[PDB]
Amino acid sequence: MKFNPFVTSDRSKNRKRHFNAPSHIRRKIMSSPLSKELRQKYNVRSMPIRKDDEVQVVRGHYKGQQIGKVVQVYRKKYVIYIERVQREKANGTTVHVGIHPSKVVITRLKLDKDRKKILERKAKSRQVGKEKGK
Amino acid sequence: REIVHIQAGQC
Amino acid sequence: ILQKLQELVDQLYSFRDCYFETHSVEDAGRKQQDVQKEMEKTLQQMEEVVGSVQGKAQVLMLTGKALNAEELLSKAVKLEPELVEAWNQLGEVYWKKGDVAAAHTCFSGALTHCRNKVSLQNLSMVLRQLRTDTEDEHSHHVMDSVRQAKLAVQMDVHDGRSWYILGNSYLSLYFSTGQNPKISQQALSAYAQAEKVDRKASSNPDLHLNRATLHKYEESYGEALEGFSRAAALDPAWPEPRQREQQLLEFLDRLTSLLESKGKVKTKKLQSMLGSLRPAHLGPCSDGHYQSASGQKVTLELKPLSTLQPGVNSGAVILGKVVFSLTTEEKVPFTFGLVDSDGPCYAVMVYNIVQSWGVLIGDSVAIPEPNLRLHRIQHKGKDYSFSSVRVETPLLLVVNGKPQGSSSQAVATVASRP
Repeated sequence: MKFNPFVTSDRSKNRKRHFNAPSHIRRKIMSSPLSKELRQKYNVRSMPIRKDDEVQVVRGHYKGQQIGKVVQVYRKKYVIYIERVQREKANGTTVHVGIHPSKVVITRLKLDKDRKKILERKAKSRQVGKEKGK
Repeated sequence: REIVHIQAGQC
Repeated sequence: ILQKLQELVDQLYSFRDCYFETHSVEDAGRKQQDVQKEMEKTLQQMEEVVGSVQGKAQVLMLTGKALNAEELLSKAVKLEPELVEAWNQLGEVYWKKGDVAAAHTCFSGALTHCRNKVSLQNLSMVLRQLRTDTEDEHSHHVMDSVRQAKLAVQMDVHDGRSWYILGNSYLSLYFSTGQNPKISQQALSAYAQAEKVDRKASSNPDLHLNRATLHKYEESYGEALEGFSRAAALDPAWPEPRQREQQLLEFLDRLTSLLESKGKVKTKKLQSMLGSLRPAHLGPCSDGHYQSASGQKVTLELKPLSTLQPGVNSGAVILGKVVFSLTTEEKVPFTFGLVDSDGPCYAVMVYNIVQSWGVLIGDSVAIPEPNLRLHRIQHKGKDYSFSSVRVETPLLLVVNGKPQGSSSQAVATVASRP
């Protein structure tokens, strides 16, 4: 139960700040879980998704054992485009079917100078909580 | 000493 | 004095060859550091022996061969331009430095002075690592490399190194000239000739790595894994044969798990995809007007996957549903599993693809003229046993009753780099 008097539980307010969020807030909103192989290696449960990440769908029509590179992270409709998830139109032109980042799990991260620092920050703040519990 | 890789084509 | 310089440079080359014997991976993290300390000590006492006999370009090519720097032997071979072995060592110096054009310049100068085995071998190398702007220039450089390696063999039919540059050269012809299997046969024949004639060709980790990469491309996984294991035994500190071995092993583990489990597809969805299979998904293979590779119009029969024979099943066409797809990091073979009934799953290997091409789970895939292969792989206590249908290009695929355009096909390119 939330006890902070400066955080709101209003449904309309939460829906407003979610749907009118700025782009750097939408980056944190559009996060994806890591696979259980990367979870035990990085001690990180979830990461914000990037353009060059290999990722695997777990829900919907396109769920399976197939792994695709993200084509793009189109944060305006809160959705990503992945490499082989696509749909033929009437004329025959293929368009990318959008998948939400919460219904897709990362199998391979794109390691930058900043995303190593993000994993290390998450790992240190998880081990501080483990030490606080223990 | 030289190393050989074989990647897929781009076009 | 000059004989003392000969002894000093062959002792330094013996140190560079014996570093992995005397120090190994416990100290091969400090490989470049200890080697440059040894070359600095050799350079110092080298210089005090040079100081009596500074005038001789043989003395200075020995100094540059010990440094195999650039300015020293450049002044040396400006003093004596005829000096072919100095040109060879200088091209190897810029090859280590990354100056491929200057290496080619020095080896071309060496062959204009005097034809010999070292310059033929090293030019046949460096013409492949030369950066090109056009594909015809690349193919001309590859064919020139084949020519220089052939003349290297014709100077020495006992040189397992020269057969190794032939193996690389016919591998590059195989990956540049339309993929004729005779050329890959000749490449592996050159590797076998090297291993037959030269005992020091057995101790080269690069021959095993290149032969194992060719075997990986032609799906000889057991001999491939033997090749990467032997290369990893020959140079344990250089972790790329280990990396290739572990990625091929994890590919085989994931692939055999997915063929055994049919890609974690629930059986109701599997029966739905099997019941959604229609003869209209054959596309142009259903009207009897299929044109084969020989140009004949052959009526195809729809044959089930379980009754097929190894090799090319002539006149047969197969139709299945994708239950899983998989690709590697190296992403030349696109693999996907097909089922046509409630029997076993069959892997399909698709080569010569564009990076964005693939199939989805649930797509009806029809393959005319299937080319079976039974894979029985044993390596370090790990066993694999499956069947794979190899297709060379995606133009022979009929997916959802529709053939693909030429935009789905791109020939896999070869890369030779320092």
